[PDB]
Amino acid sequence: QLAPPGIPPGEDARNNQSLRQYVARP
Amino acid sequence: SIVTKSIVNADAEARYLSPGELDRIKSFVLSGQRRLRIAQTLTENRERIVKQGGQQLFQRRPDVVSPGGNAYGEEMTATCLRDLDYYLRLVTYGIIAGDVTPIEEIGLVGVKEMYSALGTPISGVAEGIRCMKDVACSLLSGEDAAEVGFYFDYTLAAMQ
Amino acid sequence: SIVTKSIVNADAEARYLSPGELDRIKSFVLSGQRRLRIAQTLTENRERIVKQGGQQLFQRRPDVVSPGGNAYGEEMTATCLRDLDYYLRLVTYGIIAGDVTPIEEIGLVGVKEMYSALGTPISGVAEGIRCMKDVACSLLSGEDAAEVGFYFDYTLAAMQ
Amino acid sequence: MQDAITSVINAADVQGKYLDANSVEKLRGYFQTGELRVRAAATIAANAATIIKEAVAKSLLYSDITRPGGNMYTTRRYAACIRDLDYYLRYATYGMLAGDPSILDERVLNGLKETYNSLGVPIGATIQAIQAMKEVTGSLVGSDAGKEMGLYFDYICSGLS
Amino acid sequence: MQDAITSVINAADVQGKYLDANSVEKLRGYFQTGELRVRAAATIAANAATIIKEAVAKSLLYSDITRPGGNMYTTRRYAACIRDLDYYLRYATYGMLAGDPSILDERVLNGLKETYNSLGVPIGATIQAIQAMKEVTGSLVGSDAGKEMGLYFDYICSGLS
Amino acid sequence: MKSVITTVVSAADAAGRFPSNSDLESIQGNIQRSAARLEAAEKLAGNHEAVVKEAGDACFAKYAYLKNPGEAGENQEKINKCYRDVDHYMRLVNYCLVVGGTGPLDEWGIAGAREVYRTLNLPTSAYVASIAYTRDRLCVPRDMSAQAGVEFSAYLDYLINALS
Amino acid sequence: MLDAFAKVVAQADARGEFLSNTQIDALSKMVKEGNQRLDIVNKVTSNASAIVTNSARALFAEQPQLIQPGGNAYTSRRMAACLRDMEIVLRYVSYAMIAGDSSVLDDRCLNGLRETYQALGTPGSSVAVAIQKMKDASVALANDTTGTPIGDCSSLVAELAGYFDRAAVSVV
Amino acid sequence: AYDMDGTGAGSLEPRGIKSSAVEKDSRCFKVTFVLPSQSRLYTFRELQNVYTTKMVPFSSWYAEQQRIQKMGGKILKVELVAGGQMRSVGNQ
Amino acid sequence: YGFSFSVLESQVKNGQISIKEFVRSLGKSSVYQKQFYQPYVNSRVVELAFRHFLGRNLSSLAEFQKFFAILSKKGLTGLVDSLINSREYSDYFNEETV
Amino acid sequence: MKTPITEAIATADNQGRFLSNTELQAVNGRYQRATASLTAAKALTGSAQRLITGAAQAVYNKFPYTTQMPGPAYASSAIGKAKCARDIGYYLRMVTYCLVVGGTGPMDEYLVAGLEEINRSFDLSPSWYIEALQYIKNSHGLSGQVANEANAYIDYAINTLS
Amino acid sequence: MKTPITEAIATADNQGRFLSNTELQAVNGRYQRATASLTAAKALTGSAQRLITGAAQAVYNKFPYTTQMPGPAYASSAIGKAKCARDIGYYLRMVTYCLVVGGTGPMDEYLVAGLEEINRSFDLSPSWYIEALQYIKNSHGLSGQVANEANAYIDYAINTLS
Ligand SMILES: C=CC1=C(C)[C@@H](Cc2[nH]c(/C=C3N=C(/C=C4\NC(=O)[C@H](C)[C@H]4CC)C(C)=C\3CCC(=O)O)c(CCC(=O)O)c2C)NC1=O
Ligand SMILES: C=CC1=C(C)[C@@H](Cc2[nH]c(/C=C3N=C(/C=C4\NC(=O)[C@H](C)[C@H]4CC)C(C)=C\3CCC(=O)O)c(CCC(=O)O)c2C)NC1=O
Ligand SMILES: C=CC1=C(C)[C@@H](Cc2[nH]c(/C=C3N=C(/C=C4\NC(=O)[C@H](C)[C@H]4CC)C(C)=C\3CCC(=O)O)c(CCC(=O)O)c2C)NC1=O
Ligand SMILES: C=CC1=C(C)[C@@H](Cc2[nH]c(/C=C3N=C(/C=C4\NC(=O)[C@H](C)[C@H]4CC)C(C)=C\3CCC(=O)O)c(CCC(=O)O)c2C)NC1=O
Ligand SMILES: C=CC1=C(C)[C@@H](Cc2[nH]c(/C=C3N=C(/C=C4\NC(=O)[C@H](C)[C@H]4CC)C(C)=C\3CCC(=O)O)c(CCC(=O)O)c2C)NC1=O
Ligand SMILES: CCC1=C(C)/C(=C/C2=NC(=C\c3[nH]c(/C=C4\NC(=O)[C@H](C)[C@H]4CC)c(C)c3CCC(=O)O)/C(CCC(=O)O)=C2C)NC1=O
Ligand SMILES: CCC1=C(C)/C(=C/C2=NC(=C\c3[nH]c(/C=C4\NC(=O)[C@H](C)[C@H]4CC)c(C)c3CCC(=O)O)/C(CCC(=O)O)=C2C)NC1=O
Ligand SMILES: CCC1=C(C)/C(=C/C2=NC(=C\c3[nH]c(/C=C4\NC(=O)[C@H](C)[C@H]4CC)c(C)c3CCC(=O)O)/C(CCC(=O)O)=C2C)NC1=O
Ligand SMILES: CCC1=C(C)/C(=C/C2=NC(=C\c3[nH]c(/C=C4\NC(=O)[C@H](C)[C@H]4CC)c(C)c3CCC(=O)O)/C(CCC(=O)O)=C2C)NC1=O
Ligand SMILES: CCC1=C(C)/C(=C/C2=NC(=C\c3[nH]c(/C=C4\NC(=O)[C@H](C)[C@H]4CC)c(C)c3CCC(=O)O)/C(CCC(=O)O)=C2C)NC1=O
Ligand SMILES: CCC1=C(C)/C(=C/C2=NC(=C\c3[nH]c(/C=C4\NC(=O)[C@H](C)[C@H]4CC)c(C)c3CCC(=O)O)/C(CCC(=O)O)=C2C)NC1=O
Ligand SMILES: CCC1=C(C)/C(=C/C2=NC(=C\c3[nH]c(/C=C4\NC(=O)[C@H](C)[C@H]4CC)c(C)c3CCC(=O)O)/C(CCC(=O)O)=C2C)NC1=O
Repeated sequence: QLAPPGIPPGEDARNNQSLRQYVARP
Repeated sequence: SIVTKSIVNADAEARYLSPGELDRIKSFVLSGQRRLRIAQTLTENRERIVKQGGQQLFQRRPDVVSPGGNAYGEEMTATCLRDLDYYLRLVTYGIIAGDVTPIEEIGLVGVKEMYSALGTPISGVAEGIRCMKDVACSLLSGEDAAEVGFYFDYTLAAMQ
Repeated sequence: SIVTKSIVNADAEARYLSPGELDRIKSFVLSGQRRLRIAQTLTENRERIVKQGGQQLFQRRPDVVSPGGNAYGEEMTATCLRDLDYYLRLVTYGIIAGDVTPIEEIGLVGVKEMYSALGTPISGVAEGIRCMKDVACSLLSGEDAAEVGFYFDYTLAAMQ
Repeated sequence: MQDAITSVINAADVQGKYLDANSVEKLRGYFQTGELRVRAAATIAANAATIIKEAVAKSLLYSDITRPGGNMYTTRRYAACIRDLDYYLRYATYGMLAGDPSILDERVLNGLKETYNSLGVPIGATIQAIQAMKEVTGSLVGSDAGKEMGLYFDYICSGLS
Repeated sequence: MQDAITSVINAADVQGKYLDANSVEKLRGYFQTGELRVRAAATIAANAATIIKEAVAKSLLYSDITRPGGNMYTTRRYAACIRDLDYYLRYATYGMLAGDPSILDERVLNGLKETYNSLGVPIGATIQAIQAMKEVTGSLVGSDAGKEMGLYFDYICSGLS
Repeated sequence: MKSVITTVVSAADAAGRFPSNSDLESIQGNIQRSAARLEAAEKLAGNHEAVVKEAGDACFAKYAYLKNPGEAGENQEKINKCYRDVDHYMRLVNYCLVVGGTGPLDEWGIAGAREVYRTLNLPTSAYVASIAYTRDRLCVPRDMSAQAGVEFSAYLDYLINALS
Repeated sequence: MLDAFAKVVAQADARGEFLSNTQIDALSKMVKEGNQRLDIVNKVTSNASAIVTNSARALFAEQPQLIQPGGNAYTSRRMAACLRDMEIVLRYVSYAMIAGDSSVLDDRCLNGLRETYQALGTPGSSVAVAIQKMKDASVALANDTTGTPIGDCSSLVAELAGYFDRAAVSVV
Repeated sequence: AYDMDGTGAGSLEPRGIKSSAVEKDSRCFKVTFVLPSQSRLYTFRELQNVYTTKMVPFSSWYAEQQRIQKMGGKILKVELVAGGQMRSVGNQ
Repeated sequence: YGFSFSVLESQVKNGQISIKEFVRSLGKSSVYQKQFYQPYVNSRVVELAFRHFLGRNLSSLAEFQKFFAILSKKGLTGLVDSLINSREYSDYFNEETV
Repeated sequence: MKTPITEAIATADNQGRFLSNTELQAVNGRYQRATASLTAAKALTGSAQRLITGAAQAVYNKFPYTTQMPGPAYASSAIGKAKCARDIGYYLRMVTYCLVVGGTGPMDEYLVAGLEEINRSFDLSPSWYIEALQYIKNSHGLSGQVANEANAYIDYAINTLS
Repeated sequence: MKTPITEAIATADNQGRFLSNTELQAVNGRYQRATASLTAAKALTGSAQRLITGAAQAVYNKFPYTTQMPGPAYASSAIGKAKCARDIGYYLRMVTYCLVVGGTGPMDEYLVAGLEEINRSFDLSPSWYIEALQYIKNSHGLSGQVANEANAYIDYAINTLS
């Protein structure tokens, strides 16, 4: 598809987030 | 058309139509929107496609129009362009039928008997259709010119 | 495949391939990316498509597995599912070939002679393929289920 | 042997004119139903034996044409029926795809009622078999597709009458 | 009579295994060139008579097979040539689409060199006609398409030798 | 065949060494330069009968005296052989672009040519009028690419430098 | 908006890694393609008016019900808005072709375009037909020589077809 | 279609020659045989050569080979000139 | 009509196939079935086959039903091969006489 | 929709106030003029096919190249001659819509807005439509204030094309 | 004026920073292409009168009504012919300015801003100027990347006219 709304595609901040500190994107 | 001879093929074989036959009747009818646009271009360009068609035909075959040629004078030259209007019409049928079946049983079956019996050089009328092909494919994009030209050269093949 | 019998059709007629034949070889090879995805779904779902295929087959035809049925016991029931693995394999060939030509000369030509000569109820094996069809089309979208189911019902037609 | 496109091209050609807006208007109408006819011809190919088995059991299975003296008594005569009913369900499938009943009278209807009178085949029971066969065909292909396939069944029944 | 897909399915079937990554790897390679082969077979159908007219005039038109005593003297014998060269340019078109030269030896090569020796047809001049016909075919369809169509011409020339 | 391979396996074979890194590096140049010089081998092949036709008549337009009796191009058969020879020199240039060096020219066309053109009384200046017309008919980004016109011309005037 | 070079760096930074030698050579061959990519972008913008007005003329021939009274493209403003949307999609597809990445195309052309056409009542299946008619009108105009040297552009034209397909599924 | 639909004994079309030929088969033999007529002496028709060598298709070799012996013929040699062996798909 | 079977006139003039082969391939051709198969009924196709591939009319009623059921199940390619492969063809014409 | 009724509502609603006599006088002038406007709308409707077929012929007699040149933009075939007379009936139908409504509102949205993007794209020339609208002005056959109400919306269309 | 030099300055001055290597490469690419563009502009200048006389005659051949019809808009008189060879020389001079500068800047400031307003007012057809530009694209005699730079600004003006 695309990125979610507002997210600049390619500059996500959840790329290599740890799983232990990962927060699910609403 | 592709619908009628895909039937009569499977008709003779005592069977129904395979996926190879029914995924192409399916593929042809979704192609039907694009076919009518292509035939619609040649429909009201017959004034230029025929008149410029006979343009290059006489420049390439001045014998047929020179005194002694079959299409000599005001009379035969009018009929000289009449046949090109015929064959340009049959190509519009073949494009909409998706096959040269309309062109086959009209203007192709036994065509050499007619033109030999009329004294017309059959090679000359083949040159006329080729001149119409360059005018026709010049009126359409590359994706279409691979079709509209595609039916002319079949008529070129059967006409010699 | 559609490529080989569109050739042997125009082969017999002493002619080349028309636009109706060459705009479909063209249309089939651009379809080839989508065909391998469909066959790739059935390739590693044979564990469920066959085992659930024989699921509904025995619930609908308990005679064939009951004592006296052709597929009775641990032995015949294994071969009872072996044939479904065969016919599920041939449908993967027909999807990639774009025709039942692979299914035609394998598992369809003279199939009634084999199963009549094996004592197997040919109507029973037809019921097995129909049960596989509902499992197969349940694994794909509507655009694909009109194809994967489309080859099964041809096998259903020729198998009775 | 003409389809809807062949019949449209013939009438537009027989006057020597191009394919105007009215000729293409029907052709667009045929291409819209092109998706419906293939799926209709798809399921009919699958359930060919099942449809004929349903029609004969629903129309003329137990009537006294089936019993001795009736027109369908001997096994050769019974086997000729389902062979005979297969053509009606098959050629009607061709008319449903071609969208034109020209193939029926070309290959089925001509010399048909004149042939059954020779053999002494009851035309009355034949049409009711096709009517019952038309009824089951509307079950499979749906309503509108049954309307299409049904439109060629009664064409056979009309001319065969 | 197998295409590239038929040959891939046969070898994958003859071992009783499914279509693994190597079998589909070649099939993807064939589908990539599917667009090139149709356009190659497109122009060859258009210029069939022109290609054969170019080959004979470039290879064996004025040689003494054309003169009296040569193998091509009488009009029946000359007319048999362009009829004969039409098959080579036609069947090579089939091999170019099917992507497999199985159709050539199935329908052209078998009993061919054994037939020309019977008639006394010169195999040497025949191959050079096909070589010249291969040279003009690379003119029309381009370089790589000529490489494809040319790959089946010398297959005919090799087996016919 | 004087080529890029047959100098690095003729000098290594006379030395008696394996193909070292100095000789594998030379065939790395046979991958970058051969992208262009096969394009001039392909355009020259697909248009050869019109190039020699446009070039071979410049032999006779410049030197019109060849059709005089007693001279070299005096009848029908000797004119067709004169167009045949420019087709030969245009064929070996197509062979030299696809080899990689001047191999098919130095063995097949050039070697012994000064002994047959003096014995048969052919003017060798008439040959280079046809080849130097082909070098100056070359439009560089229209006929081929920019680099393929360098490769095609550098075998053409090498052939001119051989005949003169 | 990030191009094909910044897409690699954005993935490496979330791993905390340097770019390895097999990744630099995959980027040095994108530079080697180079001029062939700018030849494609030059050919689809020099003809950008002709791509839209021919594919529009070929869309109401196949679907004449769009320009009948009661159709979605019958008036002057509704016809001009139809040709406007096709120029916007063709503009952003050529942005993604020069970038090597479809990021700018779905950031600011495709986000909410499907829900816009549902609100207006525009048939989004007919909008997808118009994207596909602009696709092959510019695919066929990419692989013709006409002033370019002869070579292989087959992987870049397959890349350009992917942007036209992404825009055509993100609209219905 | 093909000759193995399900026909065998006790079936409506008469029991006849059933060949194992696929849909539109493209295999053909090269056979050689003599076949004396054994009927010319009460019919008195003109005479035709009985030693023939011809290409029969795979679709109808079995019927022909079954018939050549029907009238006392002798088959001197047959071969499969065109077609493959053990070929699942591709005989079409 | 300027029709042409160049491949069949090839394989018969060389003797690669018999006249019977050339006649059978003519029967399974598409210029035939467009002529004498499509416009007619399977009933009428059987009688028109006998006038062509046998030079005579049907003889009995059982000779119809044997050859109608064959055409009923295999079409033109199954019918013409069942006439060319009969004994009555071979007694009158074997491989050389049209 | 520029109507005299809706320009009064939008004037009072810009400042959040009721309809005063500034607004009831503006919609009084629609009703006094509506007698002459509604008789022109019946007269242009009843003679529509005479005016459409007459004004399509008026373009061919002034611009004869439009029936001779080849191309999809010109009326040389029967397809282009049918799309020409479709456009003249679009211009006449908008004029009767404006006489019914009262203001230049229907032809603003349905005809004028977006028009010059269309003529530039499809290579249509706006001088053809001025010549066709010049024919309808000289041949509706009306007189008085019935003619002045009709000629105003015809001249409004000529100024947008020029 | 839009230039590869000035668009690098304007995108750094908008952000308020010094010229980095983002901007030093955009003007490095202007200097690589400048040799092809300056040979394309020297050749279009030296053959300008041939291209101006020829392109005006190429419009009178396709559209012969422009030398026939009376009125001020058409090239019927000798005054309307002189104002047409002046219009072709304006379109050609802006192309050689764009090759020298390095972008579509001089024909934006001087020709295409306000172009659709002065065509509709004085009743000029943009199809006249397209055929005058298709002639120059087919008759400049340039080759290779020299012709790629010239035909890129000719094709830019055809997109604004259409
Ligand atoms: C400490 C333990 C630890 C983990 C295991 C991972 C778990 C994990 N994986 C992913 C994220 C993911 N995980 C996968 C997994 C797979 N891809 C496939 O196609 C197969 C299903 C499978 C490969 C085997 C994919 C594709 C994503 C990316 C999801 C996305 O961006 O849409 C995410 C979301 C954040 C991100 O983008 O990385 C998390 C928390 N992270 C952790 O911190
Ligand atoms: C002057 C000296 C000189 C060389 C030594 C070679 C060096 C060489 N090899 C490969 C590159 C390669 N070499 C191989 C070969 C192999 N890989 C295997 O798994 C097999 C063991 C083996 C096959 C024989 C493959 C598969 C590639 C990558 C594909 C390719 O580039 O062709 C490449 C291209 C990729 C790269 O940049 O490294 C180069 C330059 N070329 C030269 O110019
Ligand atoms: C494989 C090698 C190969 C070439 C080198 C060319 C060579 C070449 N060019 C032309 C033909 C031509 N060549 C040119 C080009 C030019 N004319 C000039 O005077 C300028 C120097 C130059 C501009 C770039 C033009 C304009 C023509 C057509 C008219 C003419 O003959 O001059 C012809 C005659 C046949 C034809 O019309 O094409 C030939 C052989 N073609 C090839 O196949
Ligand atoms: C391998 C490459 C190769 C070549 C380069 C040529 C070279 C060549 N040319 C000729 C032979 C000839 N070459 C010419 C050519 C010319 N005389 C003229 O009028 C012009 C000046 C000029 C052509 C433009 C003529 C006329 C002959 C025949 C000589 C003769 O018959 O006396 C012969 C003698 C045998 C023969 O062909 O008859 C040879 C070896 N042939 C080759 O096989
Ligand atoms: C600023 C403006 C600008 C452009 C518009 C592009 C266009 C462009 N492309 C190439 C260079 C090239 N261009 C192509 C492209 C193609 N060849 C084909 O056969 C296909 C039809 C087409 C694919 C689209 C190829 C294949 C090369 C490589 C040159 C070669 O190897 O011959 C070159 C010359 C490079 C050189 O030779 O040194 C230029 C200027 N580059 C630019 O700098
Ligand atoms: C739809 C398929 C179809 C075709 C093609 C067709 C041809 C046809 N061409 C005719 C005549 C003719 N055709 C020509 C044609 C030519 N003279 C030349 O020099 C050229 C080579 C060539 C035309 C390009 C001439 C000169 C006559 C009149 C001959 C005479 O008066 O003796 C006639 C007799 C007069 C007539 O009824 O029109 C027919 C029927 N009829 C068909 O139904
Ligand atoms: C494709 C178009 C077409 C048709 C329809 C067709 C019909 C046809 N039906 C026949 C017989 C028959 N048809 C029937 C049919 C019936 N008995 C009944 O009671 C029912 C009413 C009916 C079944 C619906 C029977 C019993 C025979 C055998 C008659 C006999 O042996 O005397 C026969 C005689 C030969 C034979 O069957 O081999 C023909 C030719 N032929 C054609 O070419
Ligand atoms: C992110 C970039 C972006 C895009 C692409 C965009 C599209 C967009 N297209 C619109 C309308 C439209 N779009 C179309 C287009 C079509 N209808 C058809 O029948 C055809 C199949 C198809 C194209 C040929 C039409 C006819 C309208 C006018 C709808 C209306 O006014 O009712 C509108 C409504 C406002 C207006 O009238 O301009 C928006 C906002 N907006 C954006 O911000
Ligand atoms: C009356 C004397 C007579 C015989 C015996 C005969 C045999 C004969 N067996 C055939 C094929 C065959 N025969 C077999 C048989 C076998 N496969 C096995 O693994 C087993 C060892 C064997 C069964 C015992 C098979 C599989 C074919 C098909 C071959 C193929 O499709 O390539 C064929 C080819 C045509 C056809 O079947 O239609 C003929 C003509 N013909 C005759 O006239
Ligand atoms: C589809 C595969 C296929 C091929 C290729 C084929 C060839 C074939 N070539 C033949 C004759 C012939 N072929 C040639 C050909 C030539 N003379 C020359 O000098 C040239 C070297 C050559 C032309 C390239 C000639 C002259 C004859 C007539 C021989 C005669 O009358 O004795 C004949 C004899 C019958 C006839 O032509 O009607 C056959 C069967 N048959 C096939 O089924
Ligand atoms: C209700 C408001 C409204 C207007 C005004 C309108 C105009 C309009 N006229 C058009 C085409 C056309 N208009 C003409 C008309 C003419 N060409 C000539 O040479 C003649 C002189 C002239 C007739 C006066 C022609 C031939 C076309 C087809 C152009 C093409 O399809 O390329 C098109 C292009 C799309 C289509 O074919 O439908 C539009 C949008 N559409 C509208 O919805
Ligand atoms: C530098 C940018 C620039 C442009 C583009 C430009 C165009 C331009 N062309 C004009 C007139 C004109 N343009 C033409 C040209 C033509 N008419 C024809 O019949 C031919 C087909 C065609 C020429 C090939 C004519 C005849 C006029 C005079 C029209 C008039 O005076 O009403 C006018 C009206 C003002 C005047 O009388 O000079 C402008 C502003 N002026 C500019 O300063």
